[PDB]
Amino acid sequence: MIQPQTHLNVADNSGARELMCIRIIGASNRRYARIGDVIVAVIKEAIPNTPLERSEVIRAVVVRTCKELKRDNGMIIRYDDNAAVIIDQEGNPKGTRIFGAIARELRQKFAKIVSLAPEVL
Amino acid sequence: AVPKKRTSIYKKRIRKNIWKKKGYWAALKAFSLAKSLSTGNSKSFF
Amino acid sequence: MKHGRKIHRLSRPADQRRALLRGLTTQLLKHGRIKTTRAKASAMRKYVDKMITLAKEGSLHKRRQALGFIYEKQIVHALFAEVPERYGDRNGGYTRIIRTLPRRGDNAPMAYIELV
Amino acid sequence: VDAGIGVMGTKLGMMSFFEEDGTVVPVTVIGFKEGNIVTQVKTESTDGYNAVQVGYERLRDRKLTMPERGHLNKAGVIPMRHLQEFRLVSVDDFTPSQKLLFEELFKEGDMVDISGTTIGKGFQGGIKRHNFKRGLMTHGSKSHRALGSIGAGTTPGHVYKGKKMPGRMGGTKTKIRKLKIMKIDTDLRVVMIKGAVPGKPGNLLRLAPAKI
RNA sequence: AAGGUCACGGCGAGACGAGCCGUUUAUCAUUACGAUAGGUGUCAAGUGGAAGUGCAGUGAUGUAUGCAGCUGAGGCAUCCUAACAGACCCACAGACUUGAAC
RNA sequence: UUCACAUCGACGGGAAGGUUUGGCACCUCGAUGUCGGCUCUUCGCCACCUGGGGCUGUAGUAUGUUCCAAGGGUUGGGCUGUUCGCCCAUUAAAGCGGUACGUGAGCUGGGUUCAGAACGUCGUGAGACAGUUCGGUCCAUAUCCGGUGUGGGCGUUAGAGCAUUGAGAGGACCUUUCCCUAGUACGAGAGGACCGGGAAGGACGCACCUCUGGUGUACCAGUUAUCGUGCCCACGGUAAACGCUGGGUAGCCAAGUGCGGAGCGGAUAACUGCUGAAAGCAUCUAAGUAGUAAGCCCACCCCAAGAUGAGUGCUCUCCUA
RNA sequence: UCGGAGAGAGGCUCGGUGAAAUAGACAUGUCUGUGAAGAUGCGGACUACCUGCACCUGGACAGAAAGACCCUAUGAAGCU
RNA sequence: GACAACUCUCUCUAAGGAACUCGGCAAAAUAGCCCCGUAACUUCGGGAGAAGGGGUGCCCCCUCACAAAGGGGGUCGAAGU
RNA sequence: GGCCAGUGAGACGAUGGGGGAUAAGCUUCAUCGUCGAGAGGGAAACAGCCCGGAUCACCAGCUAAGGCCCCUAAAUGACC
RNA sequence: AGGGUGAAAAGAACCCCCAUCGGGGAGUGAAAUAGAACAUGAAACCGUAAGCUCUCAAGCAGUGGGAGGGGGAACC
Repeated sequence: MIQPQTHLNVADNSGARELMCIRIIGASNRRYARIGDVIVAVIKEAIPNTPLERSEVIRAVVVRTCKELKRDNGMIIRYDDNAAVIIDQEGNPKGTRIFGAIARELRQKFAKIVSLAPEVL
Repeated sequence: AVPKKRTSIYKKRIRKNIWKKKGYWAALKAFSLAKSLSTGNSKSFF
Repeated sequence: MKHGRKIHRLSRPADQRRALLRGLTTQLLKHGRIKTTRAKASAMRKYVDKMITLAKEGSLHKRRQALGFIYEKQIVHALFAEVPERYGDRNGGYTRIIRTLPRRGDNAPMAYIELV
Repeated sequence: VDAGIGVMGTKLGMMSFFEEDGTVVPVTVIGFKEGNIVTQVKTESTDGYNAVQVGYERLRDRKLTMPERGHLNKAGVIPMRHLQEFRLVSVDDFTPSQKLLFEELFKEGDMVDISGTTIGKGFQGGIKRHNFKRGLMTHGSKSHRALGSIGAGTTPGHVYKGKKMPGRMGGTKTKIRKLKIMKIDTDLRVVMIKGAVPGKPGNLLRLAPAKI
């Protein structure tokens, strides 16, 4: 449940620190973006030595989201912090280390994301 | 919000008749209550 | 939509509806007859039945329940110290709703409660 | 017309059926107060089409008129409250006398479409019948939730009919299609039919294979 | 008369008319129908440890009795209370023509 | 490149539209309330995107153009009071319009045409500018037609109960991305097939409470201040509806869940054809036939015999006056 | 965004009292055409049993104030 | 009496938090008493309650006036003006 | 000549023209027609086109403009 | 703004319904369906009864033709 004006965290050390989501990509819905999607985040503020500076529109993924999250087995994971991971549109992130757990299902689309997590769950 | 023109006698008689008649139907009910209240087994009207 | 909601509520707001039920049941348990509009008759029916069964089991705790619901103090003591003889083995269904003519002034359906 | 003859059951709540694979699936639960029995069959010659008239919910004779009990009696069957016929592609092979059927059949036809009187929501407004929107709730606005405009100026000169006014919402029967059957228990004569089917538990519920 | 309507008990039905299901010896009995609303009895369910008494504490407060206690418009059971009394509308064979069969 | 017509078409000509700016001033000054937004329509096409086709200076992938096509679709924002006036991010695309520049007895009043005030300028002056700037109560308990729902009488020719065919009418048949085909065909390579399958979506529509939750003024619990129950304990009342808070069954909801847009089949439009003369060649056509579009009709789903053309049949109900 | 549930007062139904503005008479359909050139009252075709109640407001160039904008009057008045 | 729609007076609302809009208008949110700290500017009066941060409920205890308040310890709720 | 009126912006059609864009149901003049002040039939409806001019009665007839399949009168009559 | 029972109050003894409002008899008067919100009493408007008639309708609602029926036995 990411509207287009939310402040996300980031789950990596790419350099961003929070970032506004703009108008998600892919699913034509865009009034609601949930786990495993991509969003057009413009950075809000960053660690001031990084090649991702004040207000650089960039493309990123949602990896944690406070709304519920169904599964198959019938469990529901819900974090407390809306979080993203800056992405390239042909695969891997551009932050190497990843913070916090992620959801295992996004593996089947984002393998390189998941491999770098400390808790795949 | 404001009516254009007065209705005829025709129409009005129709509706007043529906009003009164709407009173007609609700007598025979009271007449059943009467024709039953004439002394008989019943649990009502102490 | 009502669908499913089965709390008989009267013409009154929440607080005042509570108060009406408590006062009204008190005066039933005082006199034995009563004259209320039919709706109030049903709403009574529930609560006064609760008080009766609450007196069927005269332990302190319950006695303090009833002491908290009913207004008049001594109608309670008379009541639970009196009824587990009256309603010995009646086992639920204590009132009776013998009804009566409407109320000149509203043509409001008016009924007349018992304890039996 | 329908593909095959169907039965009619009753909505009995819902639940989940843990599939042994370990996936969670909602289901409802269909029940029969009394068994479906054919009580008529009409031909293309004697009558205008082909159909079989099944009945449900056996009841005491009092509850039921004289024309009914005569109709039921002529075919030599038990009483039954509800009574409906499936018009069937004109291939009827049924003796109208109490061919009590069963679900030896729906487990094969593993997709069933049911017809249920939905529940009724009184006189609902525009914003909910037809999924309208509403004006601004603040900013001096003064028409929330109201139906808004109706039509154009002098030319249309009236409101095009079939306009989406408010009105009564529920209460009319509705299908639901290609809804798949799922593990059934003949000792309890209960159906565990996946999905969500029209009506609060306890209304009649036609039930007949698909028309794909 | 068949059927209704009203009345009476109410609803997953409903603005009001509508709808729908009741309307008591409300079975009794060898596999389904005669519990409609309440009350009662019990179970799900919720909240979460009652009151009193005891113990430990100078006192707040804790602790045991104790998933207890208050809840119980949901599920079944229960005729304890109420569906008592009634009343009303409804009719008599469905004008006229030829055709056909015996 | 050569080549008028793949594409652009100078110079000039002939039309349809009616929506821009206008010309008249015919209705309306005992009054026809303006711009722009909100909500809700519905219609037109000369088509922006999705369906099919020619031609292409079309290798393929993109296209460019025209042809039938209105069934559908036709974002979210930043700036301005200001509909292609516009940058941002997408997206299949992010159309132009008519409907008294649709809609104020439905809404706001940001602008303009009120009274206050000020700036520049004109006027000696009062004052003024289709210049600017800040402030400025847009009234309404539907008589009738219209529309959405729902009834009653009465018609249905004896009177009734159920089941029902269905003329008619309505909603829905929408759309992207991936994978197999296949890195195949096609290409020097770069790149890289619409013939068909499979999945995930998106908007939408019909539902439903199993789960997750919202509210739940039935309910349980913590607690503040105070009054009452003699008093302590335990409770009750009170604080625009319950004091403020936590938790919540049913109900109703959704950001939840289930399903849905189909083998569909018949005519077609553009187009490609087949046989074939008028015209002893040819030509899709004149005779006759084949294929083929989200477009038409049936199918799907919901009403429906007030369909006065008032249908159908299996039961009832009485011929005593 | 994108609504939803709830309490109160109205709405709704029943008993009592009981106004209003408006009002030529109205037995008061849709589409097109016409017409002082945007008609229920005319023409052609379609459509529609009679009549209630609730609900919405597109029309009846609906009500309200013989327009307040524009013009005229050898009108009135204020200021220079 | 019933408890449709809808208008008003109100309470709550999952995930986001101005994206609505002419303008965060209207809601919501802070808030009391102590204690730390308080900037740019300045007419040197002000700014300034700037900003911002912390404790505060009940019980027990002794001190500082030894009327309040503070120090130490405990207990309770999710939440202590 | 007397006694006395009303009228003083007409409209369209035909023609000859100006203005306009040889645009307007536009405007402006000259010569006529109808409406104005005029009915009736044809034109579906339809002041200004066609015939025609209404003193009245007639449950009588002949024609003009226009027409003869049905709604509506009259040949779904002849031959090219 | 609000006038007019009767010639004379003779303005209604008595009875019944009866909260003494208002009525029906009785009585007065020539008459009180002249009885006190009383003298003729029009129209709008509100009812009642009888005659014929409207529920597939279309209309400034009349008119010319008149089906069917009712009236006193050709006129309405």
